Amino acid sequence: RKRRRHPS
Amino acid sequence: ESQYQVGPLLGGFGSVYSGIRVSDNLPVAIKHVEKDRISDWGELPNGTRVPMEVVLLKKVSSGFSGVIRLLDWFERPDSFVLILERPEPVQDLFDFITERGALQEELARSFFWQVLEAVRHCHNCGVLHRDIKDENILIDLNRGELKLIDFGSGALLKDTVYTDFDGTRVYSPPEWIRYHRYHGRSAAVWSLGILLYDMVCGDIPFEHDEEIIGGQVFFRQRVSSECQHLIRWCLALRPSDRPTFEEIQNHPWMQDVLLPQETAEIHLH
Ligand SMILES: CN1CCC(CNC2=NC(=O)C(Cc3csc(-c4ccc(OC(F)(F)F)cc4)n3)=[SH]2)CC1
Repeated sequence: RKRRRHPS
Repeated sequence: ESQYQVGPLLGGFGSVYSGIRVSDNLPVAIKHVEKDRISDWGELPNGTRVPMEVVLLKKVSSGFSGVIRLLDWFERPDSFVLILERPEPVQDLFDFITERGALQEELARSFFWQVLEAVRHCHNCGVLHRDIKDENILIDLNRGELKLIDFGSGALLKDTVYTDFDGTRVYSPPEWIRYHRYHGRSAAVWSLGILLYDMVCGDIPFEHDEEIIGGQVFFRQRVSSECQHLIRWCLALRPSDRPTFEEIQNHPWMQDVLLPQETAEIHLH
């Protein structure tokens, strides 16, 4: 699990 | 145009530029939105047809708050340009959590309280943000004040069912995932629980649909029983089992919040 942004 | 000195691009961050208002050297953000990319439109008090984003920003931008303020806007042939407040110095909460890791509960309490107050302000103004997440929160690092941004997925607040959503799926509730519907307030409380977990654990709890609907919250970090309880309550699977904003703010974990300036002096300066 890499911390990532998530698009809307 | 002549009113603004346009600086560099800020931040897959849409098209937002650093700016300075010429009349008084005010730091601003200049956000460009293409007309062809806008799905939801509204009308202003005077029936000028504008993106919903503009309608919602005007509704929340009267007075001071934890919401970024729309100072002006312009229509161009193929786009709208939005002049927004820009705190300085600033970091968004997503990058803050990435760099610092899991937040001390004292800090998480202050931040979470401020987001709660900001979202109450939206609701009092008839606005549902629909994309509450760490990426849409700016921290004024000198003042210790949080600011909610990006009303591009928002809607007018209503008490009936919503059947459309273009927010962030990993912050969306199980009733959305399973049934393609939600009520505004209870959905917002779900997303606030995801955010609170993100703050105290250093990352969001769920990545996949099955986890969202599963109703199982595992704590990877040391978190107080009272904070764990608030998070699990916000993430109740049944919308009606979730707390009201009042119940959140009266929760034992939410007592003795630091003031923004105290927060800045202890945790940010
Ligand atoms: C995930 N989303 C994607 C779209 C992004 C752009 N869409 C937006 N909608 C808005 O209302 C905005 C308002 C606003 C005012 S001040 C500001 C800002 C200042 C410094 C930044 O850089 C940093 F942090 F490094 F200093 C980054 C952002 N943004 S930004 C916002 C984040």
